[PDB]
Amino acid sequence: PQKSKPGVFSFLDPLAYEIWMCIVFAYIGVSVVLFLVSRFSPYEWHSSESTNEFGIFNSLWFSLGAFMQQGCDISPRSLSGRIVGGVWWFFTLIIISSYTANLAAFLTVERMVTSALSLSNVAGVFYILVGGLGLAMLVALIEFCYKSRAEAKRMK
Amino acid sequence: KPGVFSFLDPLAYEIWMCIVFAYIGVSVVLFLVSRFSPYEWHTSSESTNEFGIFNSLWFSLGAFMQQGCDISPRSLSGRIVGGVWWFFTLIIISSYTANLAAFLTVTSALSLSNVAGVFYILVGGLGLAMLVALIEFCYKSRAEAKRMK
Amino acid sequence: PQKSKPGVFSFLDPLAYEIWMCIVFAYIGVSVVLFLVSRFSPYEWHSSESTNEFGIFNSLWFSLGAFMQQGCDISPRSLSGRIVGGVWWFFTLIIISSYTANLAAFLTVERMVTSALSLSNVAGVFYILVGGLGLAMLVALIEFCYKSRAEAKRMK
Amino acid sequence: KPGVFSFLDPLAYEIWMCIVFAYIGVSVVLFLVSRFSPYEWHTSSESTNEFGIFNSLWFSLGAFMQQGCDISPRSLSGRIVGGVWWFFTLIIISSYTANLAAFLTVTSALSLSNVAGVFYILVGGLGLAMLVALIEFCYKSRAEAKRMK
Amino acid sequence: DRGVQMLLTTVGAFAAFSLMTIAVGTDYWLYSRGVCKTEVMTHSGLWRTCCLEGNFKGLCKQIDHFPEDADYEADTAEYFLRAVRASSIFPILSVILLFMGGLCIAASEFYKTRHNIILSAGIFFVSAGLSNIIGIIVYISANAGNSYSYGWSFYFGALSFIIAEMVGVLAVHMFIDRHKQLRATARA
Amino acid sequence: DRGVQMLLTTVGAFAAFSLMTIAVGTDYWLYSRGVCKTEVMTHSGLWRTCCLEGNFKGLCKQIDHFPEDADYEADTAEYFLRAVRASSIFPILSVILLFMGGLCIAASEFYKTRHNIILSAGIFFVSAGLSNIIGIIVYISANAGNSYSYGWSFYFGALSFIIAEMVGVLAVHMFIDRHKQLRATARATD
Amino acid sequence: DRGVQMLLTTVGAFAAFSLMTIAVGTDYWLYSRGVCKTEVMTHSGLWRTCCLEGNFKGLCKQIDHFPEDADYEADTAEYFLRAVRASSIFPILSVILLFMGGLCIAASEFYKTRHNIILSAGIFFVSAGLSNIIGIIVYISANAGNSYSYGWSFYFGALSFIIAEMVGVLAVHMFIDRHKQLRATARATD
Amino acid sequence: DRGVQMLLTTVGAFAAFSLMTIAVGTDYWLYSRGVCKTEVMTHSGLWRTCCLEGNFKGLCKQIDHFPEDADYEADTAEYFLRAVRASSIFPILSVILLFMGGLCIAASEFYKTRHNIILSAGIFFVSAGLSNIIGIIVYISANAGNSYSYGWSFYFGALSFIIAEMVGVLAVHMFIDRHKQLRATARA
Ligand SMILES: [Cl-]
Ligand SMILES: [Cl-]
Ligand SMILES: [Cl-]
Ligand SMILES: [Cl-]
Repeated sequence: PQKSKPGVFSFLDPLAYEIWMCIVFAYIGVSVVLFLVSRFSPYEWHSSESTNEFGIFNSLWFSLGAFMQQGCDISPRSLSGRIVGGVWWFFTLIIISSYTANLAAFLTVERMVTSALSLSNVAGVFYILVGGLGLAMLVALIEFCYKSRAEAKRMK
Repeated sequence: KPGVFSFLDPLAYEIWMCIVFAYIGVSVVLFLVSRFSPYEWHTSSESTNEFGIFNSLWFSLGAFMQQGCDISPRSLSGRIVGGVWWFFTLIIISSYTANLAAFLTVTSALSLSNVAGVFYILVGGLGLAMLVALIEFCYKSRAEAKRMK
Repeated sequence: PQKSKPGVFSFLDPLAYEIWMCIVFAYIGVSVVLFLVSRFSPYEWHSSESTNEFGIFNSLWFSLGAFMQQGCDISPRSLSGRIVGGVWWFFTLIIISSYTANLAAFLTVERMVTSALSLSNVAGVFYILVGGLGLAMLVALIEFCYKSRAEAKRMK
Repeated sequence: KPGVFSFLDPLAYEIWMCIVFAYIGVSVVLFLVSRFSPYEWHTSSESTNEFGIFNSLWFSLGAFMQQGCDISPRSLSGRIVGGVWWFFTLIIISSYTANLAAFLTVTSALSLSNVAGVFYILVGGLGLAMLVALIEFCYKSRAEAKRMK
Repeated sequence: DRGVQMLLTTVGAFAAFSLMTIAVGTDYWLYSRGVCKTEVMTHSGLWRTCCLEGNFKGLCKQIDHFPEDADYEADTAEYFLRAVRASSIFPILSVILLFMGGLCIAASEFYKTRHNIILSAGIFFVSAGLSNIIGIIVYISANAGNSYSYGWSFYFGALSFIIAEMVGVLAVHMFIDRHKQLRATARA
Repeated sequence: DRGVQMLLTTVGAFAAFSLMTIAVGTDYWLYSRGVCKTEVMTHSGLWRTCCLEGNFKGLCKQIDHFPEDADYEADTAEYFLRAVRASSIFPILSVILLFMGGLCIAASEFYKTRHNIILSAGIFFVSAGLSNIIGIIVYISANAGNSYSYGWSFYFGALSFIIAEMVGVLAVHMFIDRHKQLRATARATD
Repeated sequence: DRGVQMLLTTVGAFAAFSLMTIAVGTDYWLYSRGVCKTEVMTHSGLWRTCCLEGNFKGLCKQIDHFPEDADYEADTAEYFLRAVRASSIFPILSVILLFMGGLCIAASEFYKTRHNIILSAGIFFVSAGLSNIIGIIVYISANAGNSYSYGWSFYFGALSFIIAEMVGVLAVHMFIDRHKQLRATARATD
Repeated sequence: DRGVQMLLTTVGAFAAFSLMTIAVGTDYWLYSRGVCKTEVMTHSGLWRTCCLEGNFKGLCKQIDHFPEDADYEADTAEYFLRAVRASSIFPILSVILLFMGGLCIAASEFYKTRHNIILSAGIFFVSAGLSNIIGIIVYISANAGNSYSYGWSFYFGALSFIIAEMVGVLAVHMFIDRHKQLRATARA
């Protein structure tokens, strides 16, 4: 009989789980196709460096930035890469608009099983952010330790 | 009964067609005011800017898509074009977003059946880009083959 | 008794005219202050070129881009310029959110003196776009004619 | 009776405080993971990236304000920080915009009395920036004077 | 090639001119329900509307550009829009600019020394496309003053706009190439 | 690292092909209430639905891919979607493209001189992943046209998509490395 | 072009100062219905409201800067706003800053060696424009606290702000040019 | 200056440690209306809540972290949240990390050759700030499970988080400078 507060992951509520899974799949596919059409041709290569910066890691970064409405320091310059980028931009426009239409209403749904947003409605976002910061620190420290071991091997 | 392309509902069909025409016109005018003057070329010579027709189209698309690009007009006429296109984009995109928010509030989660059309468009674009890249690679390979003989 | 359709400049309806005039004044002031704090100091100068690109025209361009949610190819790097940029960013966020909250509703108000948006509701935006394109063409042609006259004077 | 700073109403005060704390923490972590390693410095030496603490704060502010900046992290840890901050920013800004639309839809045009507070904040920021620039100029002038004697 | 570019520019200019001339003088801009004498399916244009069925089929009635019965006069903006739509000033202006651009292209071949003729033709084509855009917006907006479909004359105008923009791009490219060749000769 | 990359590409291609084939063949795509006799908990795939628990356990019935009466074909989009779902053209196309990529990998291992075969394999794997995406979207949309869950065949297909994309990336990297080595050797010999 | 810049700066500074002084002094800021007896159409400024047309034309009454009864001293924000509006601190501060900038320009025209005076004039002009912005916002907000329109004193103040910003830009440009010439001469003499 | 930077790092570390130790140990985290015996204004902390007025002034009561009368048990998420809030794991963990950072700073003060200790201290301070953020969020969220105000212990914790972040930045800067000097001496 008690009212059910929305979960700690309530920011995913506006879209169905199938939409989220297909979004992840589309992001992976777009990044892979961007890398493919940017780097496969030997005529795009000049030791030898490519004419563009769109490797697989950079392609994933560009696609993630485009979906987050942020942007990076690089942008596709060829016809095929720009086709990929433009269709990804259109997809992002539609999906982000649909998601953010009613996010605040979705975050405060009380289920039977206007007002300001409370911190309990975004505590999950905050938890994910702190976890990401901690994981980034862990990765950086692991890389530093590995490089120190490699330097020790070089000096021995 | 909304269709696969029901995400185009908030704007009428005439608005979409005129949007395409306006994008084409702004891109052409940007290229024209950027490249026509012989005094914008320095010493084939090189232009003082990167706003060819293809890059102008890319700039206009990036501006309308709320993404941006790697170049920006520097001259007065090019910046007038860019500013008026920015104003147009802000108004049109804001109106589309507000009308879509109204359309979706006629709290139920959106289902995949409402965005399947945009997914189809995305995959078709990816296939088209791959096809264009493969055709370009084949043409370059044929050019190299005839160069070697 | 006939219902009066919204005017051709109905995109200004969501904000009062006083807000619009104050927005113009704030934009001018921010551009001027950005140029001042970026270019006044002789220790920011290296014939002699400044360490930054924030002249008055470029400052106006940066401020317009920031208010238009677009951006440009330059960004302030000093502490003073970044304070101006950040406070202008906060201003832009608040004002643009308030403006775009109910734009679609404001564009289709029938006054006695959910449907798709019609083209007549945005014909004014289209008119302003075409006028701007024509004015840009006129300015470019005038500049070309002036430079041709100057070249002829140099030859003679 | 909405106040002068009523544009902060859609979010609670604790959310704003935690937003400031999160911005500070993300900027510090970005600087740390970008600059701590001696192997990211090449030959005072120069770093392979531009992500000092001041630039990290600027990048974080630009990301949260939907404006961007002139730099972007390139390493794995820096990009993890940037991606999680992008996700946080998207969620928080979208929620603020949606709740602001709900607050404003309690069609009457907005009056200047509802945004005078943001105008005051803007003018105060402009004054503070001018003061900081003038103080820096005076300090550099004093340094030049003592250098010339 | 210069010859290929000139041929494409001339062919596109002529095609755009023909398409817009047919558009401005044809009665198939819109399909809707109405009356062809003084509700049945009718095909309409800029100047005349004719029904497709019934005893009155094939008879056209001049469009009531200033209806004093259904709206009994209106504000200044509505009357201004009605006057612009009735005059069809922007479609005819686009036709005129396309014709002038074609004339400039033709005259430039016999005046190869003159360089600003190509630039003027490109400006004319771009302006013709812009006038096309304004005319389309005016027509659609005035139609609003329950199911309708646009005819092939409307899409003829759309294709004419696209072709005019392409031909303007080609003309500006030719201007750029000619000035590049002049600069190269100056260097030599 | 070329041998390790070859082995990883071969193993991943085989894994993706096998997962996609198993997902297409099996009928644990969806868990939902229904009947397998021409309301009980049933598990259904792309072709058949079968009842779990209850009294008619083990009974499998072919899915009626064209439900509802009056056969309204006014909207051609819905009929097109039903035809695409019934044919399962996109999952089978993904299987075929995965097999073609594996065949290209094997032929390149046998030839080891023609570099375009590796490019063809990578293209085939990327296209197989895209076809998998389209098939997943079509299947979910057709189901949309009552608590339910997805079985292990659906997640096998998802993992097949992921692995196919990874193998395509690896194959493109191998093509790039081969051309880079060719260019370096040409520079050295000159 | 230095003399032209000097003349433009002086003329613009004088114009902005005069416009702001006239706007502060005059009472055609707002056209609204009201009374001037210590409902008819009236025109009011920062200090007075005066009746036009009607029978009591020409009568001017001091604005009651603290209206409404019960004197609700609960929120300090409303009292602060009313105090700022009544004092007109920001328009008068803009006038004072414009006068200070003009004085700096005049002193610079005499010394012609101390470059820091021109920077001071530019700073004064920019700050005067900012004070004008703040005063306009405060005035409109206090009015908000019935069709109305703004008189020519309001637009005189707006034009004064615009001209003050232009003159500040010009003065900063002059300071930059002076330092650039100083640096170039120092380079030449070395 | 290296001495100035070391003094600032040590002073900030000690100040943050003291501020957060007082925060975790005082009874002024929150002001609200409640009962401190067995609806009057009361001041609350992490463990106890005293009333500031009335007949029961000065009597603190242990906070009911698991109330079975006004909530009568809840779901897994609520139980986990209230367990985290009751344990106060994140504030105490922030205290511990600040203490270990100070210990590392002192150790490096009497171990000048070892360089990774400064990096460890900076990592400890950054982690202490992150733990501060998590603890603040947990406390505020658990308070939700009609007018209230936060006391000076809460703002003591907030300023401790800020100071910890600043000291971590200073420590990383010292580490960078030390490695810069090392590589500069290696170059020479
Ligand atoms: Cl007609
Ligand atoms: Cl099956
Ligand atoms: Cl007055
Ligand atoms: Cl306590």
